[PDB]
Amino acid sequence: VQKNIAAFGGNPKSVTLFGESAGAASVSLHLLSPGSHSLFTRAILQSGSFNAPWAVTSLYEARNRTLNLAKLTGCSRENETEIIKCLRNKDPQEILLNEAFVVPYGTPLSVNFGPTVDGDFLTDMPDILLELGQFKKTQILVGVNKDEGTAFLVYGAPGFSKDNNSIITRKEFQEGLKIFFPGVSEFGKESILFHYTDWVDDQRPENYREALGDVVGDYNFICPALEFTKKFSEWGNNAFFYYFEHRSSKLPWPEWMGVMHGYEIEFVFGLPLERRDQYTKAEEILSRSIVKRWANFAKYGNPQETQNQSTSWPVFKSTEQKYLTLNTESTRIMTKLRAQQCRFWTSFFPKV
Amino acid sequence: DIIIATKNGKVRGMQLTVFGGTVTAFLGIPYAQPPLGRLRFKKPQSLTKWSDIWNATKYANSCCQNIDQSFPGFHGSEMWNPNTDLSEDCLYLNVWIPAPKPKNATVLIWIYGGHFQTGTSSLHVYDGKFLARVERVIVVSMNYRVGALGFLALPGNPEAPGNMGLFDQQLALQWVQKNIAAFGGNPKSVTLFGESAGAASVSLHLLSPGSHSLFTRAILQSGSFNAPWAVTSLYEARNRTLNLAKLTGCSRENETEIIKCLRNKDPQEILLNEAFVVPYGTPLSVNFGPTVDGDFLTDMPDILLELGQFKKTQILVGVNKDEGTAFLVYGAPGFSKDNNSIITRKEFQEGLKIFFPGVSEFGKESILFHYTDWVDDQRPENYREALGDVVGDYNFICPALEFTKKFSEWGNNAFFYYFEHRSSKLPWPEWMGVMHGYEIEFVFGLPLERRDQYTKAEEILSRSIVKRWANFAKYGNPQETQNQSTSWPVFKSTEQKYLTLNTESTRIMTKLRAQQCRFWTSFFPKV
Amino acid sequence: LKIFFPGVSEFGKESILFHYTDWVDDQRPENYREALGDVVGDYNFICPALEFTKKFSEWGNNAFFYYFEHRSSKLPWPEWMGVMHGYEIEFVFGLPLERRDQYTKAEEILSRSIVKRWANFAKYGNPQETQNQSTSWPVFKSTEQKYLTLNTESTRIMTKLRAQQCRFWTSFFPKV
Ligand SMILES: *[C@@H]1O[C@H](CO[C@@H]2O[C@@H](C)[C@@H](O)[C@@H](O)[C@@H]2O)[C@@H](O[C@@H]2O[C@H](CO)[C@@H](O)[C@H](O)[C@H]2NC(C)=O)[C@H](O)[C@H]1NC(C)=O
Ligand SMILES: *[C@@H]1O[C@H](CO[C@@H]2O[C@@H](C)[C@@H](O)[C@@H](O)[C@@H]2O)[C@@H](O[C@@H]2O[C@H](CO)[C@@H](O)[C@H](O)[C@H]2NC(C)=O)[C@H](O)[C@H]1NC(C)=O
Ligand SMILES: *[C@@H]1O[C@H](CO[C@H]2O[C@@H](C)[C@@H](O)[C@@H](O)[C@@H]2O)[C@@H](O[C@@H]2O[C@H](CO)[C@@H](O)[C@H](O)[C@H]2NC(C)=O)[C@H](O)[C@H]1NC(C)=O
Ligand SMILES: *[C@@H]1O[C@H](CO[C@H]2O[C@@H](C)[C@@H](O)[C@@H](O)[C@@H]2O)[C@@H](O[C@@H]2O[C@H](CO)[C@@H](O)[C@H](O)[C@H]2NC(C)=O)[C@H](O)[C@H]1NC(C)=O
Ligand SMILES: *[C@@H]1O[C@H](CO[C@H]2O[C@@H](C)[C@@H](O)[C@@H](O)[C@@H]2O)[C@@H](O[C@@H]2O[C@H](CO)[C@@H](O)[C@H](O)[C@H]2NC(C)=O)[C@H](O)[C@H]1NC(C)=O
Ligand SMILES: *[C@@H]1O[C@H](CO[C@H]2O[C@@H](C)[C@@H](O)[C@@H](O)[C@@H]2O)[C@@H](O[C@@H]2O[C@H](CO)[C@@H](O)[C@H](O)[C@H]2NC(C)=O)[C@H](O)[C@H]1NC(C)=O
Ligand SMILES: *[C@@H]1O[C@H](CO)[C@@H](O)[C@H](O)[C@H]1NC(C)=O
Ligand SMILES: *[C@@H]1O[C@H](CO)[C@@H](O)[C@H](O)[C@H]1NC(C)=O
Ligand SMILES: *[C@@H]1O[C@H](CO)[C@@H](O)[C@H](O)[C@H]1NC(C)=O
Ligand SMILES: *[C@@H]1O[C@H](CO)[C@@H](O)[C@H](O)[C@H]1NC(C)=O
Ligand SMILES: *[C@@H]1O[C@H](CO)[C@@H](O)[C@H](O)[C@H]1NC(C)=O
Ligand SMILES: *[C@@H]1O[C@H](CO)[C@@H](O)[C@H](O)[C@H]1NC(C)=O
Ligand SMILES: [Br-]
Ligand SMILES: [Br-]
Ligand SMILES: [Ca+2]
Ligand SMILES: [Cl-]
Ligand SMILES: [Cl-]
Ligand SMILES: [Cl-]
Ligand SMILES: [Cl-]
Ligand SMILES: [Cl-]
Ligand SMILES: [Cl-]
Ligand SMILES: [Cl-]
Ligand SMILES: [Cl-]
Ligand SMILES: [Cl-]
Ligand SMILES: [Cl-]
Ligand code: NA
Ligand code: NA
Ligand code: NA
Ligand code: NA
Repeated sequence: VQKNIAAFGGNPKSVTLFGESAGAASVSLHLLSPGSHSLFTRAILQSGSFNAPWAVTSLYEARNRTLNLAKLTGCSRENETEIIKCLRNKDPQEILLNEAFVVPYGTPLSVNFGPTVDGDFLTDMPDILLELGQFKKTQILVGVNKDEGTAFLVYGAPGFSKDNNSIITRKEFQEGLKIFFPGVSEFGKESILFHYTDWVDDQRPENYREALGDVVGDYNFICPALEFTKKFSEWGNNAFFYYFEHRSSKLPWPEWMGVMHGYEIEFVFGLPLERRDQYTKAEEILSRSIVKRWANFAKYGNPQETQNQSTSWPVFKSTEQKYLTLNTESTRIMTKLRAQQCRFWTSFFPKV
Repeated sequence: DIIIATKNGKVRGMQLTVFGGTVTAFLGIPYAQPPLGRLRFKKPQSLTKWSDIWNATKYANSCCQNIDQSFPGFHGSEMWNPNTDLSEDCLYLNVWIPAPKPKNATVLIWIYGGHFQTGTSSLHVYDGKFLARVERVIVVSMNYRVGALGFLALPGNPEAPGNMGLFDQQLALQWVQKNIAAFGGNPKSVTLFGESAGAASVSLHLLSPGSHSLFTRAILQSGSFNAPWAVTSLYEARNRTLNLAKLTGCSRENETEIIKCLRNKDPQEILLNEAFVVPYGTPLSVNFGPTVDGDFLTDMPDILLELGQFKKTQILVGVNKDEGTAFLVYGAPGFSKDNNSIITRKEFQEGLKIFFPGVSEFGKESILFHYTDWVDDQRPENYREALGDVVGDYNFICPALEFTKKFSEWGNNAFFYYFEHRSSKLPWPEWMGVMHGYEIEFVFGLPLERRDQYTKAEEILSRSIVKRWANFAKYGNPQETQNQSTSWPVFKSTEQKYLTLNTESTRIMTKLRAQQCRFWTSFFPKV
Repeated sequence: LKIFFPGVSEFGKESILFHYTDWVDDQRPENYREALGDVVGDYNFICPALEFTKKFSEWGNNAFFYYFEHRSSKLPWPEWMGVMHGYEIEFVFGLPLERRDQYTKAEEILSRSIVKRWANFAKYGNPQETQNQSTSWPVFKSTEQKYLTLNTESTRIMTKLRAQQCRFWTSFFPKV
C-alpha cells in the first residue's frame, strides 16, 4: 500500500487499519510494532485487542506446541533447524490435522498458534510496551458488542444449543466454567461463580444462561478492550469507544444469543445500504451512520456524523470513561462500561 | 564460530552458557591506540585498522594503578583489585550480546568507580552476561586511564590537558555509536551506568557537549560530579602536577618539558609518587581527577548544573543506606573490620580530623554539633554510627540528592532509590551495614545464579532490580509492571519521593536525610 | 481461619487464604504464623480504623492517623507477638515517665512525646510536638492518606497504610 496505492489514486499518508477479533488484536500489535509505525496513520479495533487472554502465545507455550506438533507428525528431532526441514515435507493436510491436539485441552477460544514475542515484530511482552507507553501515538476507535460471549457457548458448553432457549442450571453453569477455564484452580472458578451469580433476583430461569455468556464475553473481549483503550489514552491521544447493541433483523442464530460477536461487521461494511437485501429501514439508517463515522475517523481522526443532528461522540479519557452506544433506537453517551465486572477480570483474575 | 565485522576489522568472540541459554561475549576489543611513549598523557588517538581476526576471548590489561594493600587475603577488599595484568596498554572494551543475536537491542554501558585512581571493567561483579541473558540487553564496559596517567593536568597543553580518562570513556562511546549495530545493538538506545567515580563520570557526560550525541539516558549509583571528591580544582591540579614533577626529579621551567621528562619515567615511578602529591590524604582522596579543562568540561560544573546546561533526558539516581562505613576502616581511630568498633567522643573527634584535614576547628565542631545530638540513651554505638553517617552524607548521599533535585528542576523525569539491603554473603562485619559498592552485584544479577549461595529473597530482589534498570534503559521508566510491584514515582523538587529497595517491604518515602543534607548543602560549603 | 471465621463459607476462607499466603518467598518458616496475625489484626482493627478515618475526614474535618510500632522493653508476652494490641496504652498514660520503673531511656522519650502530642490534640486540636524539632504530623486526607509512625528509632511520614490488604477486607470481604 505505501508503495503502490498512489497509482490507484490513494493517499499512502492517510491509511487506517481496521479489523475484528484476531484482526483487531493484529491492529493493536501493529500499534506496538516499530516496523509498522510508518505504514499507517490511525487504527480501528472491533471486538479485539492484543491484551485479550487468547491473543498472545507465551514463549513457554509456543515451544511446547512446536515440539508437540513435531512429535505428532513423526518429526521429533534434536537439531531444531531439522525439525523444521521435516515439517516442510509434511503436506499441509498433515500439519492441519495435528494442530488441534498440540494443547491437551482446547476451549472455543483456543488460539493454538498465535503472535509471540519473537524479538522482531514484537521486541518485548506487549503488556509491558502498553503499560510504559511504547507504541505509535495516534487516534484509535475501539468497540465491542453487547453479547460478545454467546456465540462461543454453542461449541461445547453443556445444555446450550442454537436450536432451543438454552435455559441452564447452576450445575450446568459450573461445568460450563470448567469448559472455558480448563486449568484454572477450583478457587479461580468459584470466584468467577461468585462474582457473576449474585442475583437481583428472582429467580429468573435465564440467570445462568445469561451469566455464562457474560463471563465469556467480559473476560475475552470487553474488559481487555476497555483496558487497552484506557492504557492507550493515558499517553495523550484521542480515543473513542463504542458499545454495539443492535441485533441484525436477519441474524440466523437464535434470540437468546443476542447481539453476537461478529455481527457489527456487516454494518461497518454497509451491507444494509443494499435495499434489495431484506434489512429494515432503521438498519439502513444505522449502517449509513456507522459508515460515515468510520470514514470520518479514517480521513479526519474524528468519528462524528456532523450533518444529521446526531449525538456527538466524546473522546474516551481515563477519568470519565465516556463511550457511545450504537443502536437503531436511542443513541446515547454512557460512562464506565461494565465497571464492576472488569474490576474482577482486570485486577483480581490475573493473580489466580 | 562467531565473527563480527567492525569498522576497524574482524573480531572473534566466545559462547557462554548462562541459565540454560547462551550469551556471546567479546572480551578485550581494542578501542584506541595504546597510549604509550609520546602518547602518554594525551587524549586517546583513534585506532589504525586491521586485516585478520582479532581474538576477543579474554579480558585485556587493566590500566596502571596502585593496589589496596590494607587487607591482604581478605575477599572484602581484594574483590575490588585488578584481576588482569596492569599495563599502559589498557584501552579495551567488552561486549556481551544475547543469543540468538538481537535485532535492535538497547545498550547498557558500564563505567567503573575507584576514586578515578583505580578500577577495571573485568571484575566479577561487573560481568554483563546475566543482563544479556535475562533482559536481552547488550552490555558494554571499557577500561579507561586512572590516576595521573588518566588525569594529570596542565590546562590548554595537549601534551597533558587533563580529563584523558574521561576522553577514553568518550571514545569507547563513539566505538558503540559506530559499531554496535553490527552486533545487533541500537546505537539510538544507549544508557550509561556507573558507580562512585563511574557515576560521577556519567554525570560529567551529562554535562559534556561532546558526549550529548553518544547516549540516550543515564543511571548514577552512589556518585555525582558535585560530590566533594569528584572534581580537582585548577589550583589543586597545578600544585599536584608540579609536586609530582618535583618528586620524580622532573622539576623544569618550560612546561612541555616537565611532560617530556615524565614520559621517560616508567609507570612504577609515577605510581609510587602519586600518593604524596597532596600533603594529607583521606580514604576519599582523589589526587588526580576531572578538571575544568576547557574541552571536555568548559566551565565549573556546579555552574553548568545550576543554570541548566546539560543533556535533557531521564536519570535514575541512588544511594546505599550505609555509604560511609567502608571508609572508616582505612584510617579512622578505633575502627576495625575485626570488632564492633564501638568508639568514644574523643575517637569521633580524631575521626573528623582524619576525614576533614583542614577544615577549621569551627568547621569540625559544627559537624560534631549537627551529628552528636543524641535521642538518647546513651547507646554505645552512637558515635560509631554518627561518623559513618557524617562520611556517607557528606561524600555521597547529600550530593546525589542535590544533583537529582537540580537536574529535575529543568523539566526531565528523574527517579531516586535508597538501597537498603545487606548481602547475606557480605564478608565485612555487621556494623558496616549496607555498604558502599554492595548494590552492584544486585544490579548485575549475580544473585540470579542459584549455584551461588545467595538467599531466595535475594534472587527476587535482584530479579526485580534488573528488570527495573532494563526498563529504564529501553523505556526511560524503571517500573516492574508484571508482578504487582510498588510503582516508582518520579522525583520532583517539591515532594522529593524516592523508592526503597529491600527484601522486606518496598516503600515510597519522601525527603531522604532532609535535616542532614540542609547542613552539608547549605551551611557546610561556607566554612 | 476456621477458628476466627466460624461461618464463613469455604470460599470466604479460601479467599482470605489466597490474599494472605502469596509468599515473597522463601520459604520463611514464620510465613503462616505472621500471616494469621495479619489476617486477624487487619480484619478486626486496622482496616476498619483506616476506613472510619477516611469516611470521617471526607466531611471536612481534620483527622490525624498513627501507626504505633514500638514493642515495650518490658512486654511479658513473647517476641513473635510483636507490637501487641493494648500495649500503646501505657505509653499514652506516661508510665515510662516513671524512672523507678525499668523502661529504657528511649522509651521515656517516646512516651514524653506521645503524651505531649495527645495533650496538644485535646487542648488545641493539633497533635504536634512543637518544641523539640519533631516530625510534623500531617492531617489525614482521603487522597494522600498520610499517617505518622510512632517508634523510638525514626519517626516517619508514610502513606496508604496496608493499601493492598484493606482493599480485600473493605471492598471484597463484606459480600461473602
Ligand atoms: C506440554 O505438552 C505435554 C505433551 O502433551 C501430550 O502430547 C502431545 C503431543 C499432544 O497429543 C497432547 O494432547 C498430549 O497431552 C503435556 O503433557 C501431557 O499433559 C496431560 C494433561 O496434563 C497429561 O495427562 C499427559 O499424560 C501428558 N503427556 C505427556 C507425554 O507428558 C503438557 O501438559 C503440556 N503443557 C502445558 C499444557 O502447559
Ligand atoms: C602545594 O604543595 C606544597 C608542597 O608540598 C610538599 O612537597 C610535595 C612535593 C609533597 O611531597 C608534599 O607532601 C609536601 O607537603 C604544599 O606545601 C607544604 O605544605 C605542608 C603542610 O601545610 C607544609 O608543612 C610543608 O612544609 C610544605 N612544603 C613546601 C615545600 O612548601 C602545600 O600545602 C600544597 N597546597 C595545598 C594542600 O593546597
Ligand atoms: C495527499 O495529501 C497528502 C497528506 O494528507 C494527509 O495529511 C496527513 C498528515 C494525514 O493527516 C492524512 O489523513 C491527510 O489526508 C499530501 O502530502 C503532502 O505533499 C507531499 C507528498 O509527500 C509532501 O512533500 C508534503 O509536505 C505533504 N503535506 C502534508 C501536510 O503532509 C499529498 O501531496 C497529497 N497527494 C496528492 C494530492 O496527490
Ligand atoms: C437444548 O438442547 C440441548 C443440546 O443438545 C441437543 O440438541 C437438541 C436440539 C436435541 O435434539 C438433543 O437431541 C441434542 O443432544 C440439550 O442438551 C442435552 O440435554 C439432553 C437431555 O436429554 C442430555 O441428554 C445431553 O447430555 C445434552 N447434550 C449435549 C450434547 O449437551 C438441552 O437439554 C436442551 N434444552 C432445552 C430444551 O431447554
Ligand atoms: C532501532 O530503533 C531505532 C530507534 O529506537 C529508539 O528510539 C529512540 C528515539 C530511543 O527512544 C530508543 O530508546 C528507542 O528504542 C530506529 O531508528 C529509526 O530508523 C532510522 C535509523 O537511523 C531513522 O532514520 C528513523 O527516523 C528512526 N526512528 C526513530 C523513532 O528514531 C532504527 O531503525 C532501529 N534499527 C533497526 C530495527 O535495525
Ligand atoms: C577494635 O580493634 C581496633 C583496631 O586495631 C586493632 O585490630 C584489632 C583486631 C587488634 O588485633 C589490635 O591489635 C589492632 O591494633 C582497636 O583499636 C586500637 O586500640 C588499641 C587498644 O590497645 C590501641 O592501642 C590502638 O591505638 C588502636 N589501634 C589503631 C591502629 O587504631 C580497638 O580498640 C578495638 N575495639 C574494640 C574491641 O571494641
Ligand atoms: C544443525 O544442523 C544444520 C544442518 O543442516 C546446520 O545448518 C546447523 O548449523 C546445525 N547446528 C547445530 C548446532 O547442530
Ligand atoms: C443524512 O440524511 C440525509 C437526508 O436529509 C440523507 O440523504 C443522508 O444519507 C444522511 N447521511 C448520513 C451520513 O447519515
Ligand atoms: C585465535 O584463536 C583461534 C581459536 O581459538 C585460533 O584458531 C587463532 O589462530 C587465534 N589467533 C591468534 C592467536 O592470533
Ligand atoms: C618550550 O619548549 C619546547 C621545546 O621542545 C617548544 O616546543 C616550546 O615552543 C617552548 N616554548 C616556550 C614558551 O618556552
Ligand atoms: C515475576 O514473577 C514470575 C512468576 O509469576 C517469575 O517467573 C518472574 O521471574 C518475575 N519477574 C520479575 C521481573 O520479577
Ligand atoms: C523536650 O526536650 C527538653 C530538653 O531540651 C526536655 O526537658 C523536655 O521534656 C522535652 N519535651 C517534650 C515534650 O518532649
Ligand atoms: Br512471553
Ligand atoms: Br576550577
Ligand atoms: Ca472454593
Ligand atoms: Cl447490557
Ligand atoms: Cl454448590
Ligand atoms: Cl482485562
Ligand atoms: Cl472483586
Ligand atoms: Cl536510615
Ligand atoms: Cl569536648
Ligand atoms: Cl551536598
Ligand atoms: Cl544547620
Ligand atoms: Cl474494613
Ligand atoms: Cl482483592
Ligand atoms: Na520471557
Ligand atoms: Na468460533
Ligand atoms: Na577558575
Ligand atoms: Na577504598
